[PDB]
Amino acid sequence: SWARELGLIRKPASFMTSICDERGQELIYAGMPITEVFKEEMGIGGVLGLLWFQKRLPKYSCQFIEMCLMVTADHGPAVSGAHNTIICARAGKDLVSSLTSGLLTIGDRFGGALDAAAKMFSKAFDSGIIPMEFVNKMKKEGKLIMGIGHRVKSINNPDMRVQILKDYVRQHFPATPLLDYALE
Amino acid sequence: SWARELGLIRKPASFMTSICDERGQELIYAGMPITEVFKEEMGIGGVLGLLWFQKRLPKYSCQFIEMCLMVTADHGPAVSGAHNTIICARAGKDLVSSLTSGLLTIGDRFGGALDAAAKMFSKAFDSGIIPMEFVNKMKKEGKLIMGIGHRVKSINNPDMRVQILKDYVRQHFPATPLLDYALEVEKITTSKKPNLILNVDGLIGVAFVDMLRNCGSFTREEADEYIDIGALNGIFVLGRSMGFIGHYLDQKRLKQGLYRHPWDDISYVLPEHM
Amino acid sequence: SWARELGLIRKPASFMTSICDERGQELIYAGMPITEVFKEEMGIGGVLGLLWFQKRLPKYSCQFIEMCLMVTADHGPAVSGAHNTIICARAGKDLVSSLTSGLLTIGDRFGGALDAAAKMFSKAFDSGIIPMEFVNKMKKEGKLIMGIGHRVKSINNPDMRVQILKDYVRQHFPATPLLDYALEVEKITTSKKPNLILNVDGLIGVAFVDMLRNCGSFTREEADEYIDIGALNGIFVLGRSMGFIGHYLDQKRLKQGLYRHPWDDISYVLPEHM
Amino acid sequence: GKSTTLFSRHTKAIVWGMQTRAVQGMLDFDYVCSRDEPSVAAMVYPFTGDHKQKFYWGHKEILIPVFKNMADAMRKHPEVDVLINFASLRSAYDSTMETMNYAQIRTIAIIAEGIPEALTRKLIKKADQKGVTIIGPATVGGIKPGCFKIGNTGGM
Ligand SMILES: CC(C)(COP(=O)(O)OP(=O)(O)OC[C@H]1O[C@@H](n2cnc3c(N)ncnc32)[C@H](O)[C@@H]1OP(=O)(O)O)[C@@H](O)C(=O)NCCC(=O)NCCS
Repeated sequence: SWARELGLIRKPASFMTSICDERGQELIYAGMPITEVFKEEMGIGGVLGLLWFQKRLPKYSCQFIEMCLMVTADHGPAVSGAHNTIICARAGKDLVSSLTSGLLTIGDRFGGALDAAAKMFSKAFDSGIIPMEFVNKMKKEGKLIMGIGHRVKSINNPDMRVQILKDYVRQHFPATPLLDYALE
Repeated sequence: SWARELGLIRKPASFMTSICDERGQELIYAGMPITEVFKEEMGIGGVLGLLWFQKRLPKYSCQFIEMCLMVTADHGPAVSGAHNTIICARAGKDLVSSLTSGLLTIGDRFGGALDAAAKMFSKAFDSGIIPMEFVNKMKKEGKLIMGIGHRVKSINNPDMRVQILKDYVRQHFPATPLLDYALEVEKITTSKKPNLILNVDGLIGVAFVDMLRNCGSFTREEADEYIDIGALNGIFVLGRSMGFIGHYLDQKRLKQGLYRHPWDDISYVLPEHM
Repeated sequence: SWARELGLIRKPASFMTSICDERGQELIYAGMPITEVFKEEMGIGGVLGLLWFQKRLPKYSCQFIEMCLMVTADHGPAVSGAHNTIICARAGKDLVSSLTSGLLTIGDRFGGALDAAAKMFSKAFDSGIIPMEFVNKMKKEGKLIMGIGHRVKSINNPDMRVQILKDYVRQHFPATPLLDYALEVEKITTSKKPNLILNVDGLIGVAFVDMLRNCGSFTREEADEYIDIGALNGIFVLGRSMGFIGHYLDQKRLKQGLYRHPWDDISYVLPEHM
Repeated sequence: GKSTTLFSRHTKAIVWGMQTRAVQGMLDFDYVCSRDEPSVAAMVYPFTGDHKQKFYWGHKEILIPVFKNMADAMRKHPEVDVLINFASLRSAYDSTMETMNYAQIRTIAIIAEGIPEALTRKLIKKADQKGVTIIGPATVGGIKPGCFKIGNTGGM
């Protein structure tokens, strides 16, 4: 510490961290101090834009991120991770072990339609095929289209949280081609 | 690296590690090289003695540790951690997430009678009260004696894995006072009910305290620190990890789909309009 | 319960569990009761054969499984999972959270050479190419041969835990073709560099594929399904759990405080003003 | 030539589709008809891998293999002589056309409602060429009491 305080020794550093400078007089996020975080009036969607993407997102995108965190909240205790959290909480553990034992089921079958239903539609939209050929392409291989289908809410009976999101993306949100492809 | 290779700079180190020197020409365990581990013919109980206690345990204590890892293996899929491992394996995860999601239930209610059923009997035996006063002391406070009782296997019907352990500790194992104390508590409690026998989760606890404080190698402040830091939770977790990995491989081999837990087992009791 | 006790209602069951019948008078493993487990004198390798493969393995294969669990134990505190277990133990958590936080790093880069170094050598040996073409096939694609290479122990300086395993598989172990293939790849690669020897993480992989498909009990579609479902990740995880619990007990016994990781090892590279 | 005994007490079926309710009704019918063996040998669902489905034989529980391809279902089961096609209206033609080039299938049951008439005319002409008996489209099935029951005919 004395030889590096007066700067006569050089050490290569690990852990390159392009996120959250904790040193100094203020907590800096991506490049923005915490007083600017609360002064520019960005919510949890704004700080997800800062911590996850290192970018100051526009005010509709932060509100859409908050809306997605509000609909991807609880979906009842029957589902797989909520079940594991309850089995863990009834074994008397603690909050972190219960949350963690339920979080370690978000994989491919439970909770992995978010990423797969975007990779699939992006690999279909950027390959340059019309939707009527994409459905039949996914009809000759097995492998159902991820992100399509509900067991109850169908049509003339919409899902009403797909609808709040969908009328958010139609109104506050310019130039949305992959959602138009998914709606086709 | 050059200033420390020729040794002209000094750095304080973290991570003090009195276990497993990986540097050098051989993997050294506690103080013993790996060729001496396989040459002295110590099994998995020997390397648990080396890694966990940093001591060369005698040949009956290593075999007792292996026997405890063999009985604290799987206990069916109904129990809480095996259930979590199966729910995780049917969600298609991987071995580490499934094993881990089942391992994170070994707490106080599931899998914590090993350590509690040894702390309780040790705090009763070292306070210096006879068993007939210990049962009535735990009768005036609530709080049932941890490590006593089975649902089915009672008396004239023994548990047959409590029995293999118990006849191991009676034969190959000198000077076992806390197990004798626990068997006197067993004699007192089997007069109350037929099915108040020693558990396997209580007999491994008291026989492991006898293993620590009754053989060589431990004085009595090493033997109580290993019983207070949590080296008895490790026996259950390392034993039950074999059963949980077996449950994961079983649900991957039967090729079962995602579990959904039907709504007529749930009984939603939500408020009116919050 | 009353309508199913007298048997007039039918319910489809989940959780099909071809492992560990806990009901009845004795704990049955795969098909074998626990008294037969301790009477036939099978160790922890025998009960891994029963719980993981549902098969009574021969007495050399159980001892090889125990030997693999003894060498895939701790490998020092520098490695990634042992580091996570120590950072967790110094934050004062508990045994399960510490072991679990270290176990959730056994993936592809740390601890995943067991399964990859067996899938690669099995896909090379069953495709039917000689080793001198397999090395050059893996030389034109990038992607180094998993399970080949040590930093220090090279040749005229063997690894001495690869050697104990290797002289176990040479002596007690009939018909071992994939290990012979891996040793021919070793003969080819040690001509390139001095330090391109079989790892322990590659020799356990290829000797475990020889253990599955070369003894009895497995045909070739059970033996490949156990190599594809992930029963080789389980060997590393169950072996390394002994070392991680030993690291937790070690950091609890040395009584170390919370770790903070000094700022001159980090080099913040943040954007200008986002 | 078309057969005259379509169904018997040794008739084995392959069901196209994820139709566990119909398969369970067929097994319940077989149990109440004092039959030895189930009617359904396999199921064919192309949108998932090869696994086993759990069904009931009276009180006992059995497993019926769910295959992905139809050729895998015909290779493992050469005693199957009837296929029940629970495909939709837009995919029953391809499933029946792929069915009719297997010589072990002697009769096919098509359940779908609304197959367009040129497609079912082609199905009729290839059935008459091959000599298989199509139980016609837009049907509930057929029931031979004591031996065999097609899918959901009869009801509960
Ligand atoms: C079996 C029966 C219900 C048809 O099934 P269905 O309602 O079409 O449902 P299926 O699962 O068979 O097919 C649903 C369609 O949606 C598609 N689909 C299903 N899940 C999907 C997903 N996740 N993503 C995208 N597409 C999907 C499928 O591709 C299928 O069409 P396909 O022909 O292109 O495969 C019909 O034959 C019937 O009514 N059965 C009884 C027969 C009867 O009574 N009729 C005769 C007189 S009533």
